[PDB]
Amino acid sequence: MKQGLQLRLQLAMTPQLQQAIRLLQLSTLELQQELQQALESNPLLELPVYQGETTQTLQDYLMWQVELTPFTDTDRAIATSIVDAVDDTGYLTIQIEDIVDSIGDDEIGLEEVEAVLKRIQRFDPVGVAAKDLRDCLLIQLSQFAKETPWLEEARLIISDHLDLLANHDFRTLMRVTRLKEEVLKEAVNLIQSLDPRPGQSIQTSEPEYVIPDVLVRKVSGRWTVELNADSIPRLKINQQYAAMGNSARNDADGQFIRSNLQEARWLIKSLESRNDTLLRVSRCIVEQQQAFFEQGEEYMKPMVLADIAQAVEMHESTISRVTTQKYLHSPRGIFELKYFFSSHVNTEGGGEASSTAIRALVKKLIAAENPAKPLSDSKLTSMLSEQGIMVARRTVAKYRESLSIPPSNQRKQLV
Amino acid sequence: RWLELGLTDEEKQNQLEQLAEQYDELKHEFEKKLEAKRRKITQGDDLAP
Amino acid sequence: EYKDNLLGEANSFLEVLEQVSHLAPLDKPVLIIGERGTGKELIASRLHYLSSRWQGPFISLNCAALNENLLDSELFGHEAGAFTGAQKRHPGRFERADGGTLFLDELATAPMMVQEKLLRVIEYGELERVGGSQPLQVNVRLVCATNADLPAMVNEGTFRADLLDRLAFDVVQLPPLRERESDIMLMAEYFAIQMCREIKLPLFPGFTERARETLLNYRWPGNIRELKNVVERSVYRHGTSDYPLDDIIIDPFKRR
Amino acid sequence: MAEYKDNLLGEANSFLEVLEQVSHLAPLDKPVLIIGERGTGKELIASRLHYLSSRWQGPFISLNCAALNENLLDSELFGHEAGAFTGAQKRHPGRFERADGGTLFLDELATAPMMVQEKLLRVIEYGELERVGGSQPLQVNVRLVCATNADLPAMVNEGTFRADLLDRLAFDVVQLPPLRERESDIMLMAEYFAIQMCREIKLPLFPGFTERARETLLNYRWPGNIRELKNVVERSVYRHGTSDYPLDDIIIDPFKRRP
Ligand SMILES: Nc1ncnc2c1ncn2[C@@H]1O[C@H](COP(=O)(O)OP(=O)(O)O)[C@@H](O)[C@H]1O
Ligand SMILES: Nc1ncnc2c1ncn2[C@@H]1O[C@H](COP(=O)(O)OP(=O)(O)O)[C@@H](O)[C@H]1O
Ligand SMILES: [Mg+2]
Ligand SMILES: [Mg+2]
Ligand SMILES: [Mg+2]
Repeated sequence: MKQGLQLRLQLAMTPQLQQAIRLLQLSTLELQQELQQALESNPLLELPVYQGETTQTLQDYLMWQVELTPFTDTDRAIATSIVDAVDDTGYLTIQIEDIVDSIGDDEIGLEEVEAVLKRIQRFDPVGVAAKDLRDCLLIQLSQFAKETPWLEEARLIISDHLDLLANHDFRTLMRVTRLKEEVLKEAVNLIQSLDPRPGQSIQTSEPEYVIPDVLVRKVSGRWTVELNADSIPRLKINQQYAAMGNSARNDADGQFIRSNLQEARWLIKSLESRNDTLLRVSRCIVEQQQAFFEQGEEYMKPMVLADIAQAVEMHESTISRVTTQKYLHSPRGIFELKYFFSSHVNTEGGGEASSTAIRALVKKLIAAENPAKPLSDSKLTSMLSEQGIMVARRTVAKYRESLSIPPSNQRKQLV
Repeated sequence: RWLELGLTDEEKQNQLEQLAEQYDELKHEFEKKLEAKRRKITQGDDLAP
Repeated sequence: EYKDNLLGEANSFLEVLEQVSHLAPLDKPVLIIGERGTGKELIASRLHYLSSRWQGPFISLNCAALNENLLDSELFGHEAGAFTGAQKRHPGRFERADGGTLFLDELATAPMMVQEKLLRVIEYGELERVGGSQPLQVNVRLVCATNADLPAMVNEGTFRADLLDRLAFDVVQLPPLRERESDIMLMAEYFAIQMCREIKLPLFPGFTERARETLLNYRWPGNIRELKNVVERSVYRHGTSDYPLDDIIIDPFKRR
Repeated sequence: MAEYKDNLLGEANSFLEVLEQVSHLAPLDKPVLIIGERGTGKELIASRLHYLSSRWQGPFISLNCAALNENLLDSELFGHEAGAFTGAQKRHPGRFERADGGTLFLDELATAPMMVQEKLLRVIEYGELERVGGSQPLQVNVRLVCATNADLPAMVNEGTFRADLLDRLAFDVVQLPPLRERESDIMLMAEYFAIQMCREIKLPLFPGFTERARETLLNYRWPGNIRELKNVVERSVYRHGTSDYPLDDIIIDPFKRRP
């Protein structure tokens, strides 16, 4: 009747489940780190060489040549110091002045440092120790014979006209360099194949790093999702200490051991239940994925924390902590749980959902517009009109930045 | 066949109906095996993760 | 299209309809002088499916059953957690209004205060009952309809001059129940067929011309689906439309 | 300090002079109380004063009394800062509090709470207001704006208004030239509304109207002063719906049975 609020409807909190959620929101790698750092005191809580082959790593390959090259002790020291602060791309990390300071010799000067670098500038490969790469591509072209045409045009452009090509400003470039029409592009292309980051070329090899935590294998539609068994932590109750407590003459001390053990059993069961709740949540998510992942991120409905926590009895904070730093390997592959949710929109697909791979493939088509110039946001809007889903140019710029696409008047290139 | 012109129009009509039936039946069966096979074409393999 | 249902062979039904059509692009208030058990709602529909914003919201919320004085304040709004015991205004009606019109049934009972609050709406329409929230307007049109005697209200002063005026922009007299007699035979058979079909009654009993005459005799002021209601009565009187139609039920209180 | 004349139309009676006096008042911020026909020059006058309120004056805090239900009308009245009244949370500032400096767009609704009346009396007390549980008074400011549509002195003799309802009210009065009285821009504002009406109708050409219509227009009472006629005008526009096609009649009283 006469509405309002009226009295109706305390105790003591503890951070127990709170610390547990701190673990769950924390990633399982460091979460297991704590799990070990936890189970340590809880006593009831459970060839050498193979192939053994060394490698060059490039800089030592440079040193191999330096050893065969004639060099003095100060020359060897300067070259070695130059080698010490070297980047993967093969450009010089520190300037010549920093190298002169590192040599710490008044006899060592910038000119001697430059001479040492130049004698070692193009030994292997061309354009090593690029030193703010620019003269590096210059030395690379200089290595090429002048018999190659348009070498002069490319050289004049690289001399002091890097900015004109930086914005892809072909008209301003032609107006400045007086470069030939439809021919200066030839010098540009000869410059384009100039082995940039040539030192980056040596580096090629890596091992694998992604942890499948849950596995949905699309088992006969509506994937049979399953976590990783070995990755799931588990303790073993000290049954010896369980039998070392009651019979303890201090039946008090031993039964208290039993009580602490029972409490830890509760803790472990709660963690397992956290895993299982995450698992049933994963069942709902996999029901979603049998269409979304199967239709890919393009046909994916944006979901919310509210939406998922509604399907469960889990609290919104409960889920919000539960999935933090979680990733599962699927038929698609290893995919992060934090990636699962997405913001919805005002598109005229009849509904609200997220751009995602739609935005990515939109960037793809905008690039796929005539390679002369990047497609503007109006192109995206028309593409969406064809898609029948509402998208806006501010929204287009947003989704493009999400796909990290180049700007419309920055990605224009000579076809 | 003139769509059962009616040469006997009795069993020839009947036989013609049956034959067109089997003909479409084979057309469908062929297309069906074709579709199953074509699905198998791009059916796709299981690589490691 | 209201299925074109409720056919009124009274070319005045058509004429009303034509007025409606002229009103259809039109976006201003309208009264429908309806009848007891007449069916202003269905025609208002027929309008809404034809609305200038026919794609617009079409809600039916009348304050005739406004048992709560506060059901109003709601309909005018609520601050989020206004009073308390609640989260936010349940704003559905206020929702339909923006991107819509206003339709009500039997506007007689309104608290006069409620009414003139509606007045402060129609001319301007602030975010209302909103517990101090800043104003806000619903792109809201209107339509009115009742079986009451407007002069009776005027004598009652029931509609304020600002109210009676700015409230009203068109008047749609439902023909009297007996006014649309040829229409009566028409939509009567319309129901007859509609019933014989949907009932899946294996045969259609048809109609006894004597029953037809008796039915026409029914002043039947209520006919909204009160036509359909007496129709269901008569159908049960037949019980089954297999036989030709003669069993016509009007007054069902009678035992025996 | 601008025009914002808006659709303030049809003042060829001394309603022009009415506006003039309104202007004479406009600089002063003291209590405003007026009088006149509801839905008829009235809230337009309100707009008029809202323009008279400096554009930079502030929120034209509209006060619509036919609302407020019963009780916590009190809440937003005195205020509500405590718990158990308006969802608690922050001190909910009432529409009364919503106006700080704003328009006391008092509407003469003639609702029952002279309880309210006394409250507003304290609203108009010392420039101050205090909330529900409102632990302190707070000296408040707002422009004050009332009007009328009926016999306030009679209701005083009728006792119907709190005597002080009027006693605190109405530094002076401001009435309206009735439709039975104003009667001057008849054809004028008639055409103005007609222009708007055809334009919305996008009617290709101004129908024109016969003089029989204007003779009726003189004959008509127009009890609703401004709109009732205006509604009538738009109604003629509709019932005709023809371009350049000169009118010879108008649409007002659809309660008139059809022939
Ligand atoms: N033209 C019509 N077509 C179909 N049904 C109608 C028509 N007119 C009235 N009715 C029926 O009358 C019943 C109540 O109708 P009505 O009296 O219009 O509503 P209200 O009580 O708001 O006037 C409705 O359920 C509707 O089925
Ligand atoms: N110049 C005008 N021409 C036509 N109609 C008008 C004119 N001025 C006011 N009206 C009409 O008068 C109606 C009531 O206005 P008003 O009396 O200010 O309402 P309130 O009761 O809030 O004071 C409005 O709906 C408006 O359409
Ligand atoms: Mg009804
Ligand atoms: Mg008003
Ligand atoms: Mg007093």
